[PDB]
Amino acid sequence: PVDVSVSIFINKIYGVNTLEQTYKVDGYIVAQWTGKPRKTPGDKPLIVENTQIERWINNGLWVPALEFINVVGSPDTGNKRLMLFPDGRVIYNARFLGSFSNDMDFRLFPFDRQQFVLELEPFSYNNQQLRFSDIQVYTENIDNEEIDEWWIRGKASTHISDIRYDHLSSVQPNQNEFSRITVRIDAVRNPSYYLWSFILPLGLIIAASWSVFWLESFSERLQTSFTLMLTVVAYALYTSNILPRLPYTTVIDQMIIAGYGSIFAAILLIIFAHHRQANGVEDDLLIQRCRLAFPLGFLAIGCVLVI
Amino acid sequence: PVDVSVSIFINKIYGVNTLEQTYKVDGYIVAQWTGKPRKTPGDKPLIVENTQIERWINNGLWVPALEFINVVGSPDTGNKRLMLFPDGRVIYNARFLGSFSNDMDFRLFPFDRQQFVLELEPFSYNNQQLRFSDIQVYTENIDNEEIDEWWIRGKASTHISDIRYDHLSSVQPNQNEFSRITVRIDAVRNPSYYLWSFILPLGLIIAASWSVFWLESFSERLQTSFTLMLTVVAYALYTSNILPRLPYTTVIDQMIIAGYGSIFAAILLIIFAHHRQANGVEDDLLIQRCRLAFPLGFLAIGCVLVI
Amino acid sequence: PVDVSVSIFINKIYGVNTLEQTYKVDGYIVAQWTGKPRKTPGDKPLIVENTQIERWINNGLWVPALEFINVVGSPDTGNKRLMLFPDGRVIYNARFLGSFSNDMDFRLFPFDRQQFVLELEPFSYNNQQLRFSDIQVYTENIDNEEIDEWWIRGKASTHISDIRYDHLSSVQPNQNEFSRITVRIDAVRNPSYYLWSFILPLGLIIAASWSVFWLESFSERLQTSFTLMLTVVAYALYTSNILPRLPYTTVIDQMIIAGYGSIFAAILLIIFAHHRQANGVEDDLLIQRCRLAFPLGFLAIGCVLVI
Amino acid sequence: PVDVSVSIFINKIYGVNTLEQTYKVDGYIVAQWTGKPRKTPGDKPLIVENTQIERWINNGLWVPALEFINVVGSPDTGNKRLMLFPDGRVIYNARFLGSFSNDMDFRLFPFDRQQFVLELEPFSYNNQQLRFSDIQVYTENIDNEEIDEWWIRGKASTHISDIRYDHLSSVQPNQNEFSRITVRIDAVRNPSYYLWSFILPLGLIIAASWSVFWLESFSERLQTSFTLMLTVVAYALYTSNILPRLPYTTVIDQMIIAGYGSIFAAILLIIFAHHRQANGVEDDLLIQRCRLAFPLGFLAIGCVLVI
Amino acid sequence: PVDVSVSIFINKIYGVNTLEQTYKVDGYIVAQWTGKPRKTPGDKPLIVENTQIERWINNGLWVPALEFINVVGSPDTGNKRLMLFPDGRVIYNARFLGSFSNDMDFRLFPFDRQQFVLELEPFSYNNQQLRFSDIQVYTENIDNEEIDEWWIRGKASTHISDIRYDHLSSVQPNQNEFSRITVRIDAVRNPSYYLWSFILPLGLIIAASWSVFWLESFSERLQTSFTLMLTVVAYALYTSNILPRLPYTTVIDQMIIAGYGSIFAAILLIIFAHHRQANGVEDDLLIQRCRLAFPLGFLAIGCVLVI
Ligand code: NA
Repeated sequence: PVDVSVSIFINKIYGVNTLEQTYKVDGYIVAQWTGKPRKTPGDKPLIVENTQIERWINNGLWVPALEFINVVGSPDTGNKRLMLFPDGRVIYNARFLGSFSNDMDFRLFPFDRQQFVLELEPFSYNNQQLRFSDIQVYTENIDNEEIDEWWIRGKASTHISDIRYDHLSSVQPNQNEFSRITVRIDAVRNPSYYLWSFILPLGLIIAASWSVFWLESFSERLQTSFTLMLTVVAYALYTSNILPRLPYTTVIDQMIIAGYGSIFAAILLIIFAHHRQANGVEDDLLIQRCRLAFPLGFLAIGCVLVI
Repeated sequence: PVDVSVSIFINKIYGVNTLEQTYKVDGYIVAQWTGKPRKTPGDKPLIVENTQIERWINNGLWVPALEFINVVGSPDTGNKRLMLFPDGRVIYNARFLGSFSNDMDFRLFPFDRQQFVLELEPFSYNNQQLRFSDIQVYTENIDNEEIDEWWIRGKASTHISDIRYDHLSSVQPNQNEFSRITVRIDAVRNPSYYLWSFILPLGLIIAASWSVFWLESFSERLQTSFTLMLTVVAYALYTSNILPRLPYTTVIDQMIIAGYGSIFAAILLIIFAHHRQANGVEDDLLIQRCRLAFPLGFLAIGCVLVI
Repeated sequence: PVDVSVSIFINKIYGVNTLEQTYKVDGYIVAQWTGKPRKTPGDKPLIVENTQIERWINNGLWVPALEFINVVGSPDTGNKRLMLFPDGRVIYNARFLGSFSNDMDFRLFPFDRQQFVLELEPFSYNNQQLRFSDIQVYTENIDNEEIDEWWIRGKASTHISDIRYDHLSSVQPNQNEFSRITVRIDAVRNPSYYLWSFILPLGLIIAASWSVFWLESFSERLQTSFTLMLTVVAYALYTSNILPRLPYTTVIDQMIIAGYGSIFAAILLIIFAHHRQANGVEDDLLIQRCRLAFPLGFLAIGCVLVI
Repeated sequence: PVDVSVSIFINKIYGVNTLEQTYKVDGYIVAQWTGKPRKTPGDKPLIVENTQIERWINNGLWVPALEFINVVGSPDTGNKRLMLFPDGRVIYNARFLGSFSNDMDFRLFPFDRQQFVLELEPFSYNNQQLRFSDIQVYTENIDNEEIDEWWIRGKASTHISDIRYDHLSSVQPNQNEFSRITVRIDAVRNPSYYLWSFILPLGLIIAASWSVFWLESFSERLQTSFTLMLTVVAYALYTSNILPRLPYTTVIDQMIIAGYGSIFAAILLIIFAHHRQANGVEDDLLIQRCRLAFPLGFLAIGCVLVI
Repeated sequence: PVDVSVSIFINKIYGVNTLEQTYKVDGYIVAQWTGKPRKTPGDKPLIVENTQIERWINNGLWVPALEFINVVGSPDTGNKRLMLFPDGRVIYNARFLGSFSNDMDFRLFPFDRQQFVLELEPFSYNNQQLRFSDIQVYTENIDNEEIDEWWIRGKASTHISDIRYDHLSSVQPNQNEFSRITVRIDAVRNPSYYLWSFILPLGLIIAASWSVFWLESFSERLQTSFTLMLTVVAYALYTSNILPRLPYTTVIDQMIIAGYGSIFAAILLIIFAHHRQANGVEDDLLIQRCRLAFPLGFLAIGCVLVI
């Protein structure tokens, strides 16, 4: 039951895909396992690069196929090489770029935390066991992470385990358990850009929406909410042309609905004030010290949406 | 007439394409069939991975080509292996990601139900018979399906059948019938996002459109419908920048037309009111208890478009 | 001079590209031609699948290369196989997906009819003759064509012909004439979506543009055309975000220009009315029974553009 | 020093890329050169298609690698064949689709003329000489060029020359001079669509911007320029959503800035008029026969931007 | 310990990717190293092109794999050849297009300077030493750089160095030090287009935002800021539909927030003026010689953001 050591060097985790829940990882993979010794030219280890590797497979060098369980579509494999040792051992080393899948909740957008994950397990072998797992995260904690879109939390986390496949066919004598390296990397989004360029102007617009009550007329008050309406939709356009498409409602997404709400609320008050009289055209006018009373009817409903 | 068992493991069904009617399926495929027995090294079954398989084909290992009938463009095949059994049997196992085609009606959007389908049939063989078909849907019912765009209904459904090709050339003695495994998976769209961030604000706008009749003037009434007009078109922009391009009119699509209609209706009434007199500038004013009479002339025409 | 029968099974014609004039075709191709007879194992015909075919070419099986003349870029070839008959004949069968080119006039958009075309001709041979051509269009006339973007007219049309290449070099004794199968398939666009969600609302906007004359003031009349202006541009934004980019002006495209026109016309009248007086501020007021006189100055100019 | 004749058949030049300066060319290439004579089966020349060619290379048929100097990324090569003549000569023929690079000035947009170019030079040889160059442009002058995006000027132009590479290493005895065929094709853009659907409406908007001065009030005048402002930006959105991204300012791009200018000009006049008095609220009113005086202050600054 | 000379010919550096920090490089690479001498046919050096090279590898020609350390995904390799010298030496020459990664700060947008970088280091070898590095930048200083998006600074910079890998396994006797050629090319963005078509009109809008104080009424003043608001958002849409998506805030990005600010400021003043009285409706009116006093409260806060 063969011992395989694995080391994995992660270069970039880049190109997240909000819709498909997908990221890209460029790096190298190394596997070492000891075999029946070999004469090498010199007595120095042998280097077998790229096209040459498949030649030795044809002369019966077993090299096991390790699968990226969670990869989406066969990865771009770079240079590969075998290092063949005289005293048996074999070291396989390749560069790769691959697209990987994990679960990603984006619901608390710009303020999401995420988890980039690798899953390695051999493609046809269960005795054949992943010995130890190492993970060298080139990219450091605080290089200059305010140029990069994500801030990585800790260092790489590991965990080798055993996976049981129930439904597998022609085997019974306890042989359905495969060795699986799992690598996690935690991260948080760089909530800058979205504050300064989304959250803030959305708020200014929301605020200045409320200054409708400081209009004197009723005709004035009613007519410029329709402009405020248009202003939200305009801003909705803007968000949409920038933000990552999703199938759920982000934080920003709600803020936007709050806008649509406050303004439709206003239209209700504003028309109510005018026809809540005894006479005829007595504007309630006492309502409009909701002037700065329903801004904090909103900061009330806005400090509620933090639970 | 050869017996082939098939097992198909579906990992994700992702990336639907509304326009092309097309989805992506990542998973593995397995085929097992028993041949004339063989000496394996040890007496343990043989593993033949990737490049090595095509070598055994050259020494006459038949391995039949099974075609994904409904795939659009040759699929990304990952690791493949042959497991060669001493007592004859052969088990072929590959990982794949492929783009598939089925019919998809999107007409009742955000509220559509769909059917993701696989079709497997051997590429050159009719005796040669798909024995039994299995389908292991990793993804469970209620994992956390409100992160995922779609909620899958039941478990996978099957159906092995026989397909007769009429127009096939140089054969007559009853040999035009091929074995075809067909897999279906039912699903419904996660109608959240579209309610909360589309149907709802469209409604608020439609509503507040109606508050035009609560304007005192006529000049007031006529002029702010043009702003309401602009507001629909603005919102039409927004839907368009988010929603899946189609060649028919979805539910949302109609709502948007209703907006355009209510507002063009308004312009008709509002101008009719002013010149339906018999003096000169007697505003009908009794019409404008359509104030909250043609909102439910719309909720009438809106409860009609469900049947 | 070799007889080659061809059959072509078309699965989907999808993914049209208005700019590049390009469509996608998924289907199978078959070629049969009879050779000098052969011993087949059994006396039943031989099946040679995929990788194995190129092996037989190396031992001198001629298999002719047939070219898709009008394809843009080498097509995605699926499974292929040779069926080798004992009595000589050979049947070549492959599945393919390829992007093809034909001339496409889009000028009368949503209402365009088109012609999807295949052109097959052998790549190096002129004696060597395409015997007969067959075309099985799986997709029927009225399946449910109102889910699909196009409605196909008839059945597939054929035509085998002879092509003469003038400028070809080292041959003169009358040998510049190649055999070419041509397949056509007619189609019309599903003019639905564009009526209901473009032609119509554009019309409503165009109409309600005209209700500017029913404004009392002059200041009223001039000021809200600027809003009508904005409304056309807003709608132009909308069409652009949805419709297929082209290098000519479609029907819809013109409608939009008509909008820009009627509104600029209005600004001319409206300003003329005010300063076509005798006194000073006598609004012509008789002009403004162009109220519902230049809507049918437009339906006049609109029933003219049906050439 | 080997004589190689080259013929190049151009099928489509399509898919221009304004940003990257890049077009696509689908066509065939032919090369003929005479070698030491050969026994062909029959005495008729030999046809070697596709996979078979590389076989002859391994038995020492030299076939030279000709490079597309100005291609971006290795091109899609279709069917290739060698025609092997008994009397020595060899004719290489392949179909190709490749993306090419040339310098492209887009500064005078919709009215740009361009030059589609091919550059062929052998990859490792300088004795080895391109004999003569031929270029058959299938696509004729006036087929129906008003469906196509570009109108090609002349016929294809040629030029075989000699290229000297200074910095090349291990050679000195005058051997740094390589044979290079260069093909040019001139073309002009189909300036239709952009006149009718961009230049014109931009003008109408620009014009109707000027009708601000025919407003009576000052408050009227100032307020509806802000709507005119919005109108330009609205139209800037529209251009952007349609026009090819570039890193310089096209003609249209300037027109748009003219708009922003005229309207910002207006705001200056309009506010100047009101406060350039000999009292308090005396509107200069004589200025506002810039009514139709600064439209031709613009047609003055607009006939300046042509030379 | 083998001496390898390298020459690198850069053709285009194009297609930058702001998000991913990524550019494309098309060019050629050359490596020369001297081996144990060889009989060449003739006594003239041997040319081994493309497919043929891998043949010589199989007969034991070492050719070392050199890695592009900083490339994102395996590059498109074009023609390759070996030139085999009788007196030992070997010259390897290939054409390539590759996507490369470097750190890119975009914070001072349109006015960013950048650094295009190549990193070459052998894939399995440390004795084996990069002799000297040469870099021929075809593209000159002032060709016509105002058609191109970037202006390159100097000429190519070099630097061969030694890299120590700490974590490498089965070696200790001082053998973890690899030879690495590093190429830099400096560049600045063509800040034209963004001045003329972004910075400028944003300024005009910003300016003309200030002409709100030259409105007489209060109702006038408050209502047309909402239109100014809309105007910023409209312009924000425009920038977003054109500019490169980033995860930080560019210069233009801030300007846009300034706009939102000045306009929200205005709304504060404008409402303050009206209700900062002694009496009731005394407009402060003395404030509104902030008319042209807070434009330079902004040019004050705008000359502060140059640090
Ligand atoms: Na857009």
